[PDB]
Amino acid sequence: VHIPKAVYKAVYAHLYENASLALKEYWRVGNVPGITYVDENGKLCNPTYLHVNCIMQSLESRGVVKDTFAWRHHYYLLTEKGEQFIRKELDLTDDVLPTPYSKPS
Amino acid sequence: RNLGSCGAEDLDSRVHPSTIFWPTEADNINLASGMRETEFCTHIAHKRECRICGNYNSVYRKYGLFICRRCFKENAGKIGFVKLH
Amino acid sequence: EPKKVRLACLKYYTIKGDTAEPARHADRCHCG
Amino acid sequence: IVRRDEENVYYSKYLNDCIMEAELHEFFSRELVDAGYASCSLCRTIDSICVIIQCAEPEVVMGDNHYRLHKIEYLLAGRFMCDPKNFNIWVDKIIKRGLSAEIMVDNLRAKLEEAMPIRRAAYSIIRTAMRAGAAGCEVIVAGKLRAQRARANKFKEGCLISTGHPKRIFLAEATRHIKMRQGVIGVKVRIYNPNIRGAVMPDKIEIGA
Amino acid sequence: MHQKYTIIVVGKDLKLVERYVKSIVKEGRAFGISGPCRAPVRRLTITTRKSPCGEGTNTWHRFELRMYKRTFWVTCGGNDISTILSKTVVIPGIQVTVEVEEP
RNA sequence: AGGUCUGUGAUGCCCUCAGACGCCCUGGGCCGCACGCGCGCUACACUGGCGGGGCCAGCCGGCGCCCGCGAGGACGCGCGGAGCCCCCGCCGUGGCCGGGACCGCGGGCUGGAACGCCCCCGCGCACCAGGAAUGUCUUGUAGGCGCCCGCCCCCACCGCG
RNA sequence: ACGGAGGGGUACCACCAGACGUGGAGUCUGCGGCUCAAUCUGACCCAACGCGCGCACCUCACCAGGCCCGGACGCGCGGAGGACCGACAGCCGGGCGCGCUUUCGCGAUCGCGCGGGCGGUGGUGCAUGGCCGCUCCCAGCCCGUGGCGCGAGCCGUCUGC
Repeated sequence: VHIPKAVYKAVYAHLYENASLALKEYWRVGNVPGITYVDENGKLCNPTYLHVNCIMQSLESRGVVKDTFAWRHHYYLLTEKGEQFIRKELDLTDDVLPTPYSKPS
Repeated sequence: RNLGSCGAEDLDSRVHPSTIFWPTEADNINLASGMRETEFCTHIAHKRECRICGNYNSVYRKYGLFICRRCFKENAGKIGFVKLH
Repeated sequence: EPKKVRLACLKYYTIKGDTAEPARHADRCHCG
Repeated sequence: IVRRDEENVYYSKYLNDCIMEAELHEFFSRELVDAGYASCSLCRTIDSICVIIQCAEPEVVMGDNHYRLHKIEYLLAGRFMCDPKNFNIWVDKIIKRGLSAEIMVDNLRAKLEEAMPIRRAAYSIIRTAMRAGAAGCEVIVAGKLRAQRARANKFKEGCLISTGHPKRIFLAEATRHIKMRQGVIGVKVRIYNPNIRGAVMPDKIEIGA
Repeated sequence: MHQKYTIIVVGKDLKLVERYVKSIVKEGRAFGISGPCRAPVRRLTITTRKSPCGEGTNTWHRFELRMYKRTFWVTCGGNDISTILSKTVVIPGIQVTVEVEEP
């Protein structure tokens, strides 16, 4: 619950770069192998499931992203509003766009 | 309690260093990397569960599925299993 | 359920910015 | 003469991708209902992944500038630990929708959630199927339609076979669940087409004079 | 130049696996490849109770999965690194029939 | 109104909802026993028990060297099939070498932790073909003999074959 | 639908002719009762009783005790002249800065009231879907035109082989 700002920025940046978040329905103690950050820790460290789950819950409840549970994985996707929000925190400007807008190829 | 310590004869008898043979069952990497944190989930044990419905009872580990039996007759056709003979 | 103690001008350790300390048992800020 | 522990690598490498296929099918069926998603097929290539979808109208899911689809590709890269840009998705379209039960049942659920009467909707589906070319179609609705006591009524038209191996080909069945105010309403469908793919049913004899 | 190569094929349906074969062998007559070694069939078996609960007579389901395997390793010197791709393209790619190659 | 809300991000209506029926930890129980019965296992012995030897299956399948009576253990490599049965002998109608329940020292394995499971010595319960009642079965069938998988950290008198 | 009514047929979940058993002993296991703090429950003729795929921890619901909020999201109020959260040492506590006696640390990730959530092996299977079992180890069921009846209905769909 005492989530550092670095985790917030890392999550948001991964969101923007892949416009997505294929997360797991997990509640024990563990580390996400994808998103990673290097701050205070001094090296690119993973975050813990509890923090990210709380953050994404807040995001969804706020309408920024929407989910689509299937088996045991959460699949989130961000909307136009979310794009118009994430852009603000990461010091972005309107012109910059997410990567999938362009061709994956 | 970071400065406490006991008689060495009481410290040669600690447990075997070779960690533990009780790791959780993780199907993929997405699960994990490996105050209350001191004891939130220290009870480390297998928790293998249906990768569909997340249930710890009646899980077919055979062939590395990890699929409950009730959560299996539905998807058998999709997977490829067919009911003949 | 111990409750905090009010914060105040404990920096007056020095009469006039003599830069002294940057107490019971000698403990470090946090660990020891 | 040979070691059975090596070929088990290939065998376990063909089981994993089958399970990968089905999870995708569930995900699609739960998401791409507006595009009339029918089914999914996958050609595991050593270079990448190529996925061939079956939707009634891909242009919807295809998305302006292919934005939605490209968003989707990146997403599945995270879950399957595959590098994005190697998860190319190809869309395909269906023409004889009346020949497919899944599309019609999705349409039926859509109608029903509007509070549209059950009889009119079911018979619309049925005349649709017979217009597209069909030798039969049966429909069902079970639940708490009106009163607390629950009973089921079924509609139909022409013959439908429900026995043998032929039921594993010429007979396509489908079902869904509907969550309404009173409670779960259950609907299921089946269409019989003996002339699909130019396959001849047995116990059938033609003679020329 | 010469490398001694092997081709693996796997599948769950007998028709495609018997159709991929004809195409590949017809395509490789020149390079010197020869027919397959049909391997023992791998039988996956599962018996499950037909009910989600214990009731009535005890009736069982019997699911199975057959996996078929054909192995051409007769390219070897007859085919160089580049020429292998010549053979893996003219064939009619099928949506489900993993084919692995290894010298 | 057969069973299943205790399989599920299947679910309507009620009740729980910060001293929580939420989630996590430490112990215990689900195995507790004067008693009635349902599916099985082992036996009541000479058409047999014991000791030595010879020898053939299929679903399918992993082995060498050295310690230790054995169970097991330390090393290192990829390689592989049993009971009944047959032959030679001991016993010689005795609740006896039939039967191995129960119990007393000991040596090991699993595991974070034996209450769990194996091996050795000793002890050696009923049981002499089972009343009223009752079940299954027509060719590779009944019956007899053993062998693999399921769940499983160890454990099969169970079940599918 | 039924008949201790008649006439034709049929099947080792019926019998004839036979075989192998069970019910008798000890034991494995499940089931009712008794017990306990708890011995968590479902199912009761065929159509419940080695069945709901192996209970030392988990599984786990039950018993005796203890940490955490993991209270999303909007309105009013307060908050950095400091919202919330941790720790050395010593006691008490099974143990943990759980709690008690001081005294250091971190910093808005918020807190309080109001609305509103999430979650729950909590109840109703006599409110439901789906899935199974049984009727059924059967041989039966219905359509268009036409005809007979005011009509419920009948013929078609067979008092023959």
